[PDB]
Amino acid sequence: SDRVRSITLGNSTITTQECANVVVGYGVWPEYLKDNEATAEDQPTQPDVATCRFYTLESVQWMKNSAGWWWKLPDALSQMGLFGQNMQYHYLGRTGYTIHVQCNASKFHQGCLLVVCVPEAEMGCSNLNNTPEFSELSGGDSARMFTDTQVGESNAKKVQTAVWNAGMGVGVGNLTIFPHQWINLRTNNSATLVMPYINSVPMDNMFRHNNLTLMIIPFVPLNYSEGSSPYVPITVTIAPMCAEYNGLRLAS
Amino acid sequence: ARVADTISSRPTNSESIPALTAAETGHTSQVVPSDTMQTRHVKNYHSRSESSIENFLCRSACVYYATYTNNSKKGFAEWVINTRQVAQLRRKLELFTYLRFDLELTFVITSAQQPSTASSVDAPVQTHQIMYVPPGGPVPTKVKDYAWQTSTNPSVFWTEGNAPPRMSIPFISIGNAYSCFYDGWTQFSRNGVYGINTLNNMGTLYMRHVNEAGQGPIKSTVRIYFKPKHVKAWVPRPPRLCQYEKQKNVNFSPIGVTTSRTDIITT
Amino acid sequence: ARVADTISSRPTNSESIPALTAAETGHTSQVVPSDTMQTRHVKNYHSRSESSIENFLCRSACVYYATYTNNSKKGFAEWVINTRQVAQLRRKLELFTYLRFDLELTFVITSAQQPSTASSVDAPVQTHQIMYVPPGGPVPTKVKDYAWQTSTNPSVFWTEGNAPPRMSIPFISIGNAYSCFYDGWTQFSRNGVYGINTLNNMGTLYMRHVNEAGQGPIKSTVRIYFKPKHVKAWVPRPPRLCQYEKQKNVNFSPIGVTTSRTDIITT
Amino acid sequence: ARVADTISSRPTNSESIPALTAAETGHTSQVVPSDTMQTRHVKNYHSRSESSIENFLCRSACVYYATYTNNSKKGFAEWVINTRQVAQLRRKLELFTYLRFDLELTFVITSAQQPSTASSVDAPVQTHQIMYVPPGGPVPTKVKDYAWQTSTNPSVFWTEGNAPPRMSIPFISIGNAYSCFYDGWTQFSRNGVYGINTLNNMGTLYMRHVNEAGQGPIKSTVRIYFKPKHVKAWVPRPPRLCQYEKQKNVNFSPIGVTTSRTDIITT
Amino acid sequence: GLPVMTTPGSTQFLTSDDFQSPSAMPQFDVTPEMQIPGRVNNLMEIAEVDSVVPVNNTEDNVSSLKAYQIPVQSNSDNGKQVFGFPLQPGANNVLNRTLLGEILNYYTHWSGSIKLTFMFCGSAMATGKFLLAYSPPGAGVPKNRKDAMLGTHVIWDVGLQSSCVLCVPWISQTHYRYVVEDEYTAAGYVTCWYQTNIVVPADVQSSCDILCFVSACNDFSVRMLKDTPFIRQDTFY
Amino acid sequence: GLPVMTTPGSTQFLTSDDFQSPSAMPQFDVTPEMQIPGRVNNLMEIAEVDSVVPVNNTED
Amino acid sequence: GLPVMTTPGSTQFLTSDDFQSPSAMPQFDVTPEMQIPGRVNNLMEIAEVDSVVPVNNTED
Amino acid sequence: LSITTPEEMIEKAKGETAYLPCKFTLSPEDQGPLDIEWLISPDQVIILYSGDKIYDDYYPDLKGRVHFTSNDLKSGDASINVTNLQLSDIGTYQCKVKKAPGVANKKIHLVV
Amino acid sequence: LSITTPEEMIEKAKGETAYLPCKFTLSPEDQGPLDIEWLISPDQVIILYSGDKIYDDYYPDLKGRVHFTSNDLKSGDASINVTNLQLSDIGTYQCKVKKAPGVANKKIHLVV
Amino acid sequence: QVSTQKIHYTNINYYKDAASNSANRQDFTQDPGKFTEPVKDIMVKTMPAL
Amino acid sequence: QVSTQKIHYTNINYYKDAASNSANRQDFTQDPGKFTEPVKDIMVKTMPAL
Amino acid sequence: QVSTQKIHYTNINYYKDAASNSANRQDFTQDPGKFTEPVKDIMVKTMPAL
Repeated sequence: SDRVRSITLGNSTITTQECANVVVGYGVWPEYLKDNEATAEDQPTQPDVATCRFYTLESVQWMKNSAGWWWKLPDALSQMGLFGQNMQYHYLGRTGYTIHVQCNASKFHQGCLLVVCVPEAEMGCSNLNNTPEFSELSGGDSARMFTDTQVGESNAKKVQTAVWNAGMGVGVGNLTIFPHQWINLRTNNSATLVMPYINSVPMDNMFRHNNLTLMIIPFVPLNYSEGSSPYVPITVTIAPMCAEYNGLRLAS
Repeated sequence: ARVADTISSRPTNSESIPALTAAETGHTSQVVPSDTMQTRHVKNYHSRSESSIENFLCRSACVYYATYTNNSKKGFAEWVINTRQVAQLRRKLELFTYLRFDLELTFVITSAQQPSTASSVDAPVQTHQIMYVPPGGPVPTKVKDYAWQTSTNPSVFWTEGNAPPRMSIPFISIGNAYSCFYDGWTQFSRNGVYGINTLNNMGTLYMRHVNEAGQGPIKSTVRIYFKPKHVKAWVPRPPRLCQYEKQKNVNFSPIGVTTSRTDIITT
Repeated sequence: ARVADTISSRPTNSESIPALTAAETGHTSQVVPSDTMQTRHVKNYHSRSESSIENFLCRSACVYYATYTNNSKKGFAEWVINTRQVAQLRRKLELFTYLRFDLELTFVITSAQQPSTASSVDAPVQTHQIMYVPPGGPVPTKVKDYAWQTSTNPSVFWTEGNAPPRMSIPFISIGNAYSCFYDGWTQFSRNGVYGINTLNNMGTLYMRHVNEAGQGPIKSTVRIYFKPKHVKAWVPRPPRLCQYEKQKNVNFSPIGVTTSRTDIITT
Repeated sequence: ARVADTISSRPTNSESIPALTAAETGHTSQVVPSDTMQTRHVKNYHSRSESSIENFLCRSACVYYATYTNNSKKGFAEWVINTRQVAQLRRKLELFTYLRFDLELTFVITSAQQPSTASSVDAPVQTHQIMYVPPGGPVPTKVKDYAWQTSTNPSVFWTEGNAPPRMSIPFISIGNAYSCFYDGWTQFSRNGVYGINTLNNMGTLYMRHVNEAGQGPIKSTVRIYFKPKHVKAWVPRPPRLCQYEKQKNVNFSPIGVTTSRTDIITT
Repeated sequence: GLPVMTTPGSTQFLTSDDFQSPSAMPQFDVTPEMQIPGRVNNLMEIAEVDSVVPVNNTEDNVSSLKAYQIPVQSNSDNGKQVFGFPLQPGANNVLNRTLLGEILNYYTHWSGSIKLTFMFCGSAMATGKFLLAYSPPGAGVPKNRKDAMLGTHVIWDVGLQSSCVLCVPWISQTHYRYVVEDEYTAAGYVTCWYQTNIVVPADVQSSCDILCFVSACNDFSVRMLKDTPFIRQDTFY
Repeated sequence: GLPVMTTPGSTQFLTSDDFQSPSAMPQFDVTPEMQIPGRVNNLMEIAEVDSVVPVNNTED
Repeated sequence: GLPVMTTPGSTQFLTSDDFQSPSAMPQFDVTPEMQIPGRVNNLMEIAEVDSVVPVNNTED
Repeated sequence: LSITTPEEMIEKAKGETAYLPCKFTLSPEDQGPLDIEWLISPDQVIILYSGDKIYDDYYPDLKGRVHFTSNDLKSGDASINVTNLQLSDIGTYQCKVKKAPGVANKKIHLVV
Repeated sequence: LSITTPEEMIEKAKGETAYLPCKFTLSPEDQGPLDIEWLISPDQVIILYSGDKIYDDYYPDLKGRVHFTSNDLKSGDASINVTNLQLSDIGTYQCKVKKAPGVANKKIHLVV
Repeated sequence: QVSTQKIHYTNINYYKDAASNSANRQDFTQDPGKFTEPVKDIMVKTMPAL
Repeated sequence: QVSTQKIHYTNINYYKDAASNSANRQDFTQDPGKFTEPVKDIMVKTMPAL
Repeated sequence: QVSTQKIHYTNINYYKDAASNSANRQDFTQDPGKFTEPVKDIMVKTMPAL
């Protein structure tokens, strides 16, 4: 048929009975670094089974008065096994992700999500002259959440979490130009994206620069009658594809 | 580079439905108007020439203007080269994430007399010097100094009443493309300022008079004009909706999506 | 492109009459002078070159001139581009109904000193900026504003004492030809103004100084000159007899056909 | 002129040691990074173009500037041509011992009005004359003299408000290369001055006004700009560390090797 | 000494000139290019991406996410209207700030046809039918379903597939159209009507919502580049 | 640096000149032409049409 | 009288220009070159010479 | 910018309500801010419209007797309703609209 | 040149020692001489740093109570230690750093 | 590129537009038959018209 | 060296750099398939999507 | 006369001297062997030096 997929990687396997097609990047597939493009002077390491598997982040509860969530992508995987340990001892590293997000309801709930993967998402601070700090911009495997109300001026370093501006001062209706998919509980259950390495340099450090951002925004809010199940969780799974590193050093 | 034409159609009734689809898969539909009605075979002669990148960006725009008084100490203008200060040009650049272009700098220099006190003033034609300093070179402090002349930095000498001066600058960067946005700090301890990159530094511009204070102060004014050529853009981006407030960061104040109307059916 | 010659003739007497005809059929007669008399074979070497369209229209003519004071607030000149305001050029255009041409705009800018009060005035060479705004763009209100520089509208910068500036404009229209006349309203309820079309809008022209008020006000004056090239005309039209009165409509006052003489046989 | 690439390597264990050497023989080692670790085959596309001699030296730099008053006796500027007076250019020349180049002299002449006393002053455009005297020719003493005009020395006449004047000078020397340093005296008895050579004399430059003192004194100022082309250098030399003090000799005051740090392990 | 004569138009600075220029740093070698994914080659590769149309402004939903939702409820009487707006993609304040509308507000003339992707983001057991009508100008807006079904329209059913792309055609007397609000080249109206009701089983909510996209066809084109009216300035930052 | 000398007649504006000129909007694509009936190609296709001669003026 | 139009960027003095120039002393014959040992052809033939690194500063 | 009829004559009776129309269309070049005046010469301003807010206390004889009619003034409506007409309301009324770069007048002669 | 947080609020108690931070980084164009000021507006200078030597006798109420903290002022340290806080130390403090061609400010609001 | 004048002359196009060329001034063609005789049945000079 | 405009025109490069040339203005190529259909399994117009 | 740049470009010499030409800027040759290894007996990388 055309509804079932079964993507496997390493020693894990993600299967879905009801899902739409997969959307892949800007039309390219994540391959290794060719020798014409490289600039480092040593030989890279490719674990290739120890990293390429589906790590699973924490889950979030989709309430009725929800706003949205975002993750910074080469930062949520900082503590997830052999990817988080090869990211600390090395200095460089390129990746390609395979994002997968799944949220199930019955034939009686209604609602619609938007799953987008934004490259180079600079966010805006609360005060117009300050900049947001690290602890309030991302979390280790924990989703930072938007609001439906404009953040007040009394805060010093907090992110502007107005959802209709999507944090970046841009209209939220135009966010579909990035690679994206829709979760719609009527006909769909799981969204899946494949993101190649998008950066202006052929390799980059991974602790100073989060070069992707997975945003999830509910346009049509969740709604049901009394008697249905009230707790609907969302759970995202990310797997790095074709990763490699350079430049050994001490731990940090 | 003509656009596609349109082919005629007949009234069908069958199982192949071209109009019903599913936007869940992130696939924008590729239907033609020949699938939902009856069309005629229209020879189509339009052109998509003016929508290309090299016709959208290669137009000159002002970036900055500074004034400097002849009769002063430290009367001269310094300006670090960056696109972020005007707003009509900046919004055109943030449509794309990674850009790559050379540059054709052009200056329009005008002068004006200040209310002097001396009697029967008369000055000959003036001379301006526009010095370009790459990032790292020694910069001058006062106007009467020997670091202005005795240097191998590429400067340009101009006198009034002629065509405006123009120099060309190639792609001076360390990466492979200018980064319009940089999510992530510049220090490995993740402290300090947020979106500051060292990938699109081009240098400063030092401008000053060459003549001396004869009898009356002259206040000049110089505009700077970009012109990106040979431009290649990558990874498009939605256009900026809220107003800019600062040149370094991207901070803003929230505002609604659009201006409102009275009722959902009001035309 | 020589004219036709004339062939000789002999004294005929026959049934074929070339002179009698009937003008009822709307057919202007095509007789030769060799049919009503005796002519000689004249080699004819004249030329119809200067009567063509591209020699009749491609000549420069003034369209408008506005003055603007340097020492003023809102001292600048706006002018929507239209041919209808002068009269020596307008009568040449209404010979044809549908025209199609590009354009070579040329400006002649002169300056003059106003009776200032300050002592020992002296100013360097001035600079003018002529901004061209397509129909729909944001227009400036005051002279000291950032919408003048930071824009991608095609402007031209000019300083005095040089050759006059000149830019070229191609055929900017929505139809296939400029409509000199439009019989019928522009609103579907058939109310309002009568002959107003949206088929020959070309945009406005904003002109201003670039320098500042040094010591004495300068009042400038700029003329604008058209030059239609590559012109193709369609459907000729009888020439305008009565005087023009307005720029939009075609209204007039009645007057006789020509100046009179004393008697029908007076030579 | 691409740089060399780098070839991949395997983990070896053998008798051929590429890293251990001996610097006693004055032989700088020629190792590759593919000998002490494991590398990948990197296609290398850099260029050594901008490090060549004809891109390092052929840039214009100021050498001297002198002022001279129109309303004076002996108001004119003489200057023997030598590179030794500025310091940003001189340090670039002493990297090599023997140089050989032609020259493109360029002058930037500006003027300024002095505080005169006369009423309603007005002067037309000025004229400057830059006379070049080869070593040995008769030189002028006062400004109003007949040795300025009636001579076959190559001079250049310039009026204000135009492009700056430029003449080219070929390799004028007696040896085969200019000697930047000359260890040894010039007199056979070995008395007198130390480092004075007669191998890089190029001549003097005499500059003056052409007009006369109308009503108000004008003080001009002229900069001189070199541009060595076709340059061939020989026998490189370590760069000058201590400050210059004189134009003829090489004398100096002692100073340390570099600025200090706190401790030998402080980073 | 070749004899030349300088034409008028010399010693000027046109801001859209095409001339060569001497370089400042000669023999510069740029860093080599890279195969960065997602190379845009034309700005007509941006108008062919959908974007949600904020068709529910009403002065209270503009500072919220409610502006993108169209409330569709199980009505009691039949033949009512869902929404409606004129089709001026640079002049109306509904198609203004979308992704298509912020490209057309850099150009002056446009042409070609427009796709309007809809999507029923409701429940799974709730069905219904809709009538998506587009009326060319000359008359007023349609006011009944009897008046709107004379134009161009499709009849949409919701099932497994939950989209329907009304492709409005290019019906105009001129080869182009302005982007500013003009009366000579207006492009009619687009309405949407209930065909039947939205029926629903027990213990399901009624008020399902509908999203609406907009995009351009393969034969879209623009002309006459101008500067945008959406960004003002009063100082340097 | 090709050596040139400027002839008299430069930096002038003759109102019947034939010179090229830089365009303002580059790469503009005009709307295509149409077979409009009645194309005039010369002004000697107007003098070959008759017109009534007002030969009875007499001030009244 | 060839018709020309002067582009912007004329009558300027760029300090890194590449233009020809008229000579001052025409028909000058230079002294012939010599095979001087040690011809440097590039400044990357200087960075490949070692030099002692003053790594023990410590203010004394 | 263009008004439908730049001059006419209106004849009304005392005690009635006059209706002085002023409609227009919009050419595509007009992109500036709006401005609407009204004058009288029995050259005194009687009402204004600038910056989206109405200022209407200008003529002492017509204090609180003149108002705009429509709610959609940026669509081509500038008509005013003169309530409680008296004998001393004789004079030419001038509807000056100025949306840059356009300007138009309309001299309405009102005789009762 | 750029400071980490150009404004904040600091709340301390009397008798304690305030710590007003002022850190920065260095863009590659900045090659001139260093300059560091500090201001107060309860626009009087309270300390200076120019020409590698400190001058610090400027405010009479804070005579001998304020000092720089670090020994490495050309590395991005400009913090001062305000000893013996009193009630009359209310005001906005302004850390002005100027290494040419860069300039930055930091308005520190101190409330006890 | 090279053509005759009213001997020859040389014309080179410089700019890469179409509205930048000089005026043609040499489009010598005419056809007065669409104004003088716009009739259906053809009309001879020598024969009578009716 | 010689090419067509929007008839022909002649363009000569003078300076010996690459950043000194004029703008191209004639790079006419497009490929919208990497934005409209960035999917793995191909999608036909006529058949249903699921 | 015509050569490549850093596409081609055209360079013509005008004056009849040798010191009147423009700068070459394209003399790309190097030979570092006369500074790095100025020795008599040749030296291999892999073998020991003594």
